Amino acid sequence: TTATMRQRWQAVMMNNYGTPPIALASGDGAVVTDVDGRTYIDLLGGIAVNVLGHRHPAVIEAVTRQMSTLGHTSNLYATEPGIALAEELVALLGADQRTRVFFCNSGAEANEAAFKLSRLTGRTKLVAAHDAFHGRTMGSLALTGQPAKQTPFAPLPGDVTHVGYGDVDALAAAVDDHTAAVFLEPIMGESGVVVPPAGYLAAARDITARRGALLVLDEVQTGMGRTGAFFAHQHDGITPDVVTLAKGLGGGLPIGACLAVGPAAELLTPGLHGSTFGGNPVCAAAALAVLRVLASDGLVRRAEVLGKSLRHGIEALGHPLIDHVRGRGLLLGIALTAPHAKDAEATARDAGYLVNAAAPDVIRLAPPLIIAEAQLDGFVAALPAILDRAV
Amino acid sequence: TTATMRQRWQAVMMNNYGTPPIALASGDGAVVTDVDGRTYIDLLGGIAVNVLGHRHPAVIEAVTRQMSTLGHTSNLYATEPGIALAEELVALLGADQRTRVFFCNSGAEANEAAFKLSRLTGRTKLVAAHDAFHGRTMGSLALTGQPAKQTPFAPLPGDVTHVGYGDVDALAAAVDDHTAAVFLEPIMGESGVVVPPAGYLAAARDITARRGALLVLDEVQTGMGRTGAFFAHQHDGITPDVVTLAKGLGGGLPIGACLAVGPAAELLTPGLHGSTFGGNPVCAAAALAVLRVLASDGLVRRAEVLGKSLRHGIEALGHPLIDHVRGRGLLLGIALTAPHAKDAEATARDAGYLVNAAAPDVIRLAPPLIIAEAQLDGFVAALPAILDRAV
Ligand SMILES: O=C(O)c1cc2ccccc2cc1O
Ligand SMILES: O=C(O)c1cc2ccccc2cc1O
Repeated sequence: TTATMRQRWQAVMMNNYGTPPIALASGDGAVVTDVDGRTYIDLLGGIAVNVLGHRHPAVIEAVTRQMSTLGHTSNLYATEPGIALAEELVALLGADQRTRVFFCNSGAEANEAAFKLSRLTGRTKLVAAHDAFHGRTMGSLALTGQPAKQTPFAPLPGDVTHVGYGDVDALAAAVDDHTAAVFLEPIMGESGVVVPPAGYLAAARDITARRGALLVLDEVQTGMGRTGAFFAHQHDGITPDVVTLAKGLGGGLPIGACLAVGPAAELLTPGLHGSTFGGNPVCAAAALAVLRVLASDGLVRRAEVLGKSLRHGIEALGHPLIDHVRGRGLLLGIALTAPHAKDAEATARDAGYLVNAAAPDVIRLAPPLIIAEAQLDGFVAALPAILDRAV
Repeated sequence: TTATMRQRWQAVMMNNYGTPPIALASGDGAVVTDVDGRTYIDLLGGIAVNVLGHRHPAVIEAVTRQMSTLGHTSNLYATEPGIALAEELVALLGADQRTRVFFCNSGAEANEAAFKLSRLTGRTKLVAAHDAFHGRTMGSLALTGQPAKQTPFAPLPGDVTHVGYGDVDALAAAVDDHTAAVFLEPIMGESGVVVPPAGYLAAARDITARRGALLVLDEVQTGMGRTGAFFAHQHDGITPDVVTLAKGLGGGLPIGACLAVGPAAELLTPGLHGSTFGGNPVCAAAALAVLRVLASDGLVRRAEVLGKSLRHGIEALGHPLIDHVRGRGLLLGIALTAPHAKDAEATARDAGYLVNAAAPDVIRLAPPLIIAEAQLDGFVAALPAILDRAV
């Protein structure tokens, strides 16, 4: 039962997450079932990870085949899946200069790799945005712009300056010839699906290039085609110096990547970085399968179409609790006129939908890219009652 | 072909590992096969990760079963495998106070969690050993005692003091009432399987206890039953405040853990730490299978028995290049009288064996716990010619 599972959790787990309110038993596609038999339509994807939902046959096949061929070896040895995955990610980025890949296990680790890259420029100053999220390890936590998550762990590694997200003048003023790198999410996810103004990413690219700073785009949450281009920054026609990926990269299997373009790709020399599990054949095979399905089923273009319709349906409700809808593709935020997002998360759960109160007044959606339009339509139809009950 | 695979590696991978000398295509048990069809007996286990070797049926079964049931959910939801794994790990530690578990993806992340735990004591000073290896992310790299690997990324998170490993009075002098934590490997793996003097870990436990500092034992490489006890520190009759695990924990699947005992288990409160993939059902299911097999097949005792026989066999060779063999169970270092370990790595490869030159004069072995006695016997018999060819 849910009570029994929660009691077991509380007896053994550290309390860094609190106690989960529901205990899940099974999942298939975009539908999960708790241990008491209740079903839920998953509009959150385990926080943007389950790009292909649960039990996707291509991921299952890839993992099973690879485990029956060759498992972990470490990077003392070259293995096919990681090399092929690196080739595919480089092709997807489409940079004009040579691009090189480092594999790791998580978004924090990918940003730690980028942090270490920035040190090799000879500069130690870094710029990120207030309310940005880049991970929880000591280096990535310094880049994260969330004082609540940071101050108990001070001092953090330096020297980071945080500026208002989307503020071109503030960014131009903070970046100078001592700035190693600027880290930006193309849409701030954890903060509440905060989309920057038109032209902001292009300004960031110009500012950084002019001052010799690396532009690092954290695509851990916005990548994997979620916004209707493989990398969200591709909507703005820029090429950053470094891109980080994780979350949906392995369709559920733990894997992250740091891609570096041009001179930044040559900064790491032998012995200067590594990760034991990085690039392992099983997780790389899963990620290769995810890329294959995204391509074969046209899921990147589909995410744009479904997200546009979803945004319009929510806006068409005219519900007084909804201030506006924001995001792109299948990363969407419902900004509320009053801080009832946590209550709306609960009432959505009662109605069988998994959503996220990303901020007191923002409901975040990040559904599997395989979600059916009917499931999105059903959520839109359920939303007025969900919101009425929240207040 | 090896040349084509290595050329593909060099075209796309960052150069932080150099270029691997061989490309592996398949593995089964303790035997791996390269792309040219050559077989090698794996005495390194992918750097102590493949505790059950490749294609172990219990791991394959657990992973395939869980993938066909429920994949990643995130820790917004309670799920069975992670809870059960935490329960099993707490039982194996056998501490007398309540122990709590945090899951992550890697050894670096496990030590980052411990690093952040130590911040919550109210102190910022940390002590580790010269030549210790604790990971490559910014926080874990500050603990790692390798200036050549740390200097390029300075400044690192503070305030860390390094002391000579095994030196009781040096540790006592460095630990004071401002020390948050001492980090120690029970045997220094990366440095060359450096075993501390008898009583040293117990002295570290006493020194930290008297000064109010946490004792953090990094069992990422020494754990998983490799030394003949589940945790290597259990040979010494102490209970640390924090234990970190990774590498072999998932039999190859990426997973790490931070266990904290007593008051240290309560430091992390809701929202203060997390990892998206941490505790996911698939990797936790693999780890549970590893624990089941270690117990059912008596592999922890087997590691002690085979380790003793292996050490005795190598020493019985009376080879002039071998100074001594050190370590415990199936973590062994062959310490040489001259710096030919790197050459011996290549000549061992020529003879069909994968070993590691951990230091210029130390060959490290960490074979799967399922390795055949005859596979070890063949290595010992081949070792004289391997060393003669190396010189
Ligand atoms: O994790 C590491 O730091 C690492 C470094 C290497 C350095 C040279 C070759 C292989 C390596 C494999 C690793 O996992
Ligand atoms: O990685 C995190 O920081 C994280 C924090 C949580 C905090 C509360 C509940 C669930 C959470 C899940 C996460 O992955």
